[PDB]
Amino acid sequence: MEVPEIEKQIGINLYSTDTTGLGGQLRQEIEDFIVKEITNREEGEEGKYLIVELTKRDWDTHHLTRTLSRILQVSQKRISVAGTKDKRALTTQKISIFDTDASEIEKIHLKDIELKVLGRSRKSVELGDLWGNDFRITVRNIENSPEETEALLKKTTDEILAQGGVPNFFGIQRFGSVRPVTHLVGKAIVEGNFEKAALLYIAEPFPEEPEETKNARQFVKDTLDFKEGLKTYPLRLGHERAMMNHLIANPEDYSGSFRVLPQNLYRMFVHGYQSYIYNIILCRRIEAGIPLNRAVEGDIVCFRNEVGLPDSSKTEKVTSETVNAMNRLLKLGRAFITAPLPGYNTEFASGIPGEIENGVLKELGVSLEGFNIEKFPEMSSKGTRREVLLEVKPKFEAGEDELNPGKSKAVLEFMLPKGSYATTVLREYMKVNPLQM
Repeated sequence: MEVPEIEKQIGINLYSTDTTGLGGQLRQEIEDFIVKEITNREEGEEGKYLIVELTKRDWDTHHLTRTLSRILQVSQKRISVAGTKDKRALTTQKISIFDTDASEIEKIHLKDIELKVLGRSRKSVELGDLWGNDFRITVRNIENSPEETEALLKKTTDEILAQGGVPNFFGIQRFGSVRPVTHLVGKAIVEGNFEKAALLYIAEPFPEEPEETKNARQFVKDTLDFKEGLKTYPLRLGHERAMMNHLIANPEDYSGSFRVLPQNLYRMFVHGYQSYIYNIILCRRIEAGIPLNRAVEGDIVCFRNEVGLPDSSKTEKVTSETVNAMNRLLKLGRAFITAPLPGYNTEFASGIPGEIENGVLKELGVSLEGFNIEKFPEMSSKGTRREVLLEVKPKFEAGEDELNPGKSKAVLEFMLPKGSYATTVLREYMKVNPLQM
């Protein structure tokens, strides 16, 4: 088949499913993307925190909270969410509001916003206080008929249901906010180059950015005139600006140009390059014909940390004897085949899977001894071992779409746990450019 360069530039280069790309488009209509949160907490009747179910239509969370904070005259902090839902969509979620009574929110009537009291609690709603998110996505404008699409959906589903779900690939958005350069920067540092790792972040324009800022980076990218850059770069880019300043007093000090950014990107770059390698590996293994929900000799799995979450801490290695027991646990949801996120404390697997892992680090010319940045040790990671399959059991629904006469539409509704993304599920169903998505 065919995969966009955009996705091949970040390790991904195929599809666990051999079905045809459903194609089509998304977010054509606000209601075409419904996301309903699943809570993991309970509230009572007491507490200085009012808990409300927020339903918003085509609203940006920051904007909403900034609106409610003005109406209730409290700081933005007093209103928190468990997780930020998409603006262009119809989304429901739980939130908390400090020192506010039920009756007050019954008098607030904003456009495309619905507020419903759930109760009260002595505890605010912190990022993470939710189990998962129910989805109801709708793909429209497919070059197929309702009949040829429903059948196309059932096949894509079947393989999925059989393989256990969809690959746990690192989305194109994970490598960068608006510009996916993290992995590109983490690769230069490892190799030792700081002249490029710093420039790739300071400059290096992308077709996603406005031709204005796009021309600001392009400028210093071929002139290295950081003095001008600190004059053209919009204040919006604090990190890039902070770095150019360090380069005005300390010339050619690209090595320490990273000591201006907090612990955020500080380690995101290296983690990116890791996610990159991890993608490739996950593919090569999908090519080798070794499924993601079945163990083999020296496959290396993980177990849930007694919290219902797979952790790269306790990782038992499967052998020629425990193989029968390992696979038996997978179908019981107590183990998961994992893939390596290269570092300096990585434990390659053995057998066929071990060959794949070593075959990716080989062609890539990767060096485990390289994940120890000399200039920035704090920036050097030892590696981890993320799972491979992303549990998912979708339910499709095909048909004719009114908005696009002659074309068909698909209603994909499933659910994911906090930390996972819907694009990861959609890609196997639409198999289209991540930007056309």
